[PDB]
Amino acid sequence: SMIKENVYFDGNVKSLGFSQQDGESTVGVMAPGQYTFGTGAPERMTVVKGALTIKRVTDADWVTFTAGEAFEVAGNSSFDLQVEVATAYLCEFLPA
Amino acid sequence: MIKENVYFDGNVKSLGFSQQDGESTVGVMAPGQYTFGTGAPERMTVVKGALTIKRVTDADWVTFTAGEAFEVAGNSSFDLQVEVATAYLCEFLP
Repeated sequence: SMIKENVYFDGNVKSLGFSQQDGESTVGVMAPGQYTFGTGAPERMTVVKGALTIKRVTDADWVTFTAGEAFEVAGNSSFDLQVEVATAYLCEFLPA
Repeated sequence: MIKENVYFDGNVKSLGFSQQDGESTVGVMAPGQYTFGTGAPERMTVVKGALTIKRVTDADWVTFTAGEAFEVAGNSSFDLQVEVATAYLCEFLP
């Protein structure tokens, strides 16, 4: 209700959605593995602990984002992630 | 791999995960006021939002905003006031 749990990829990605006055954000964990996700709205992912190695439509090569780094994903798109250690992240909509 | 825990009638939820340095958690606290106990000392980092806390050593409530971190003594307890839903990272100290 207040905090929405989502489970993806047979339990290898889990997230908690929460709302502030400007709307919803999510914090989640990805277990080691390789995943694909689609986007609706563009979004900003911040690595909280661990690292995400990603390939978006604009990336000629895979790019590793470590803790404290943030990347954006285009709207209505998709991207791949490689996870070598269980990694926590924050996911937000872009400012309007 | 990823252990979900739920507390306080759904007002606190956490996801526990292990790296080579051991276990860490990320979680969310919905607006409200909570008391938590500790075993090992803990380091809590505010990911988004803010936590206003009172530990045994705090004469007054202390507010930590996004990016800021605080430590809680081992084998202790502390109170939190949450005014907006707040995400946090919780780690062991050593």
